[PDB]
Amino acid sequence: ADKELKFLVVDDFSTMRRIVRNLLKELGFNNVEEAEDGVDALNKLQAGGYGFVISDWDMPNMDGLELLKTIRADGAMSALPVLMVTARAKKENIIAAAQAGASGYVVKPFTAATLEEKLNKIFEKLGM
Ligand code: BEF
Ligand SMILES: [Mn+2]
Repeated sequence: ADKELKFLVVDDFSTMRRIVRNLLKELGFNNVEEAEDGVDALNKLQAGGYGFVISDWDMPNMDGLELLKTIRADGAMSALPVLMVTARAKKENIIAAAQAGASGYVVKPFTAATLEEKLNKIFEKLGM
């Protein structure tokens, strides 16, 4: 049943969505959907059933910081985990995402090992 947790993987670079979804599959999570920007992601989220978001930052139409802030401000999903996975590596970028409620932060390019470590840190708090 834990492995039924529903992920939304958001990035305008489809190669990154593949990498993240495939790591999830190796960890036993197959209930995974994708979105290419924050608008498409928010539309999927508002439809219900999600339990974890993994999101890029720079994307057209709505970026990942805007998405994160929207999620955190929406009482229907305000505690949804949101893992930032972004090429933006400056301390001030990390601080901004953190202050906005990010559950974790991974810099691209990444190893699957790093990504797993960050996911586990959050799972640990989900009691998984
Ligand atoms: F475009 Be992302 F923030 F790497
Ligand atoms: Mn991007």
